[PDB]
Amino acid sequence: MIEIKDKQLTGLRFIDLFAGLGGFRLALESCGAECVYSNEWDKYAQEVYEMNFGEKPEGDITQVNEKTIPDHDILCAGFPCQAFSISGKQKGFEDSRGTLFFDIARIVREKKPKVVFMQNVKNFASHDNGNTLEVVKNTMNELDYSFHAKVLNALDYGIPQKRERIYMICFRNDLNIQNFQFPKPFELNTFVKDLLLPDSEVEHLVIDRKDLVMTNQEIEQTTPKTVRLGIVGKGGQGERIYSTRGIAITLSAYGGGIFAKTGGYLVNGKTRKLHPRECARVMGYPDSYKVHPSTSQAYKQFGNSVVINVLQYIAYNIGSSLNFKPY
DNA sequence: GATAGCGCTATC
DNA sequence: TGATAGCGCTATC
Ligand SMILES: Nc1ncnc2c1ncn2[C@@H]1O[C@H](CSCC[C@H](N)C(=O)O)[C@@H](O)[C@H]1O
Repeated sequence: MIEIKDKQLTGLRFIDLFAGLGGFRLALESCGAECVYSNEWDKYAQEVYEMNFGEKPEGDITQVNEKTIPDHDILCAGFPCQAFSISGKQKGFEDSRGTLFFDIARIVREKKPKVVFMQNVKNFASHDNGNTLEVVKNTMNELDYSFHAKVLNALDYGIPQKRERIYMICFRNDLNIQNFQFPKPFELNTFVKDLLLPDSEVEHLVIDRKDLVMTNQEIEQTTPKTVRLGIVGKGGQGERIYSTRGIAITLSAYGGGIFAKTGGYLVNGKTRKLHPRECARVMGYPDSYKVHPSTSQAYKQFGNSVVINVLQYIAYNIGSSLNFKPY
């Protein structure tokens, strides 16, 4: 994550829904905001959240009374994506894990925060011909908020990961917020290699399969993209090896394959999957963040989390706009 | 719970 | 296309 001298969000309170690892909390708190409520129903996510914020989030949101939620100025929510990801069945709102957005909508109608900050995967924008993103837009417009939606790629904001995500920013209409903008991309000066751990600490992640077929020459120079060097098995998800010299592929929560959830990488002549800590780095988490003791649970948590750095630039810009009020 | 083979969709 | 990539799916122990 990035350092922030000017706390655009000082004095503002926020709710952390679908909290997971608390990526949103890290982002807003770095901007001066104050978390007043958090919600995450996964037992393991809860322990990590606690292991890092002292509190345990509240359970199943679909059964929490909105009227119970503390007053807040900014609602944060990176809701479920299984029902919309390019990697899933795309059942959308027909999938039980796909209606969570309306739970948010219910919270907003009740608490009417000054801003609504949401996040989800890229395929969300075009899912079902774009009708899902429209329901969200209208639903928010109908709640009387503006709808700023855009897809950003992490690799464009200082993080070496080809993770493309859609960010939806909504300001309550009564506030004439009209200068909001998404962060301008900037050249990438960091790559996978720069965030790796010493060999001695990842020796155990090294894999060596007879079906390892190297199909491409390691690259000399650093590029701001993913470069496939080889493959294992049929080359399906988690069986593709990339160059640490380029940027990392999109971490996942339920992914399988020998290099499950992180993908394979070529380091000093060896093929291995990323270490939980490296995933953290790949996601923008500060090394001072304590990861869950279960490596599998830890990869899953980072897998469906968010890139702190990106969140920061958006949060800082959210503050900027909210703060511009000339006479 | 942890592990890992997969198989289809979206993109240009 | 044809090649690449995806906060995924789910069977098995
Ligand atoms: N009914 C429900 N109540 C609370 N959390 C729920 C939920 N259904 C799904 N979730 C949670 O939705 C989260 C989506 S992933 C969001 C990750 C988060 N922004 C981060 O930075 O870590 C998951 O952690 C999942 O456990």
